[PDB]
Amino acid sequence: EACGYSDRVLQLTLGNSTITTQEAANSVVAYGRWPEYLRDSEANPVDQPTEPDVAACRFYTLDTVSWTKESRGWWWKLPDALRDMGLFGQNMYYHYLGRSGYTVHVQCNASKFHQGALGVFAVPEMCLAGDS
Amino acid sequence: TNPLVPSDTVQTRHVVQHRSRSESSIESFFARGACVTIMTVDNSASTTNK
Repeated sequence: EACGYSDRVLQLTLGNSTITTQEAANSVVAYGRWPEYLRDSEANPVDQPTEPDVAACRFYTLDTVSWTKESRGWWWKLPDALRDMGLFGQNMYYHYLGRSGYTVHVQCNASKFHQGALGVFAVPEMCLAGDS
Repeated sequence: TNPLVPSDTVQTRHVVQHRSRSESSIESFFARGACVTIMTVDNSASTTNK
């Protein structure tokens, strides 16, 4: 844009939280589907749902990990990784049922003299293999 | 029997119900062959005591 808007420079705001980035590579919407609330025609439990809205739909930052030459990779599961995150976690443990979409923002800056490439994958039903 | 539905005693949401009772119609409940007997016959020579 001639007003300066860039594919690389984004701002995301959810609830009381804002993320800025100046070196993005656009952003992905998985399978082209934006998150949505459950529609009446697809509904199943009949009780009134709770929708905590801004109290749970906000950015939670997890513990920072460290990338080195010996790193083989990292994994997390959702909603598990957020089970202890504020009122989202509370709502999760108080109810039998729950559904949620997510904005995932992975952060890793370095310098024009560093190099490396992280593949960041969101996998539906990411069943992992056991040690046995 | 008290004809209640969930919205009578709790807060409910709107749900568009798609389920049906098609398989529990009297016809559907009985629409199966069931074994009622086993008959035994043979093809042996008839002889004076059998």
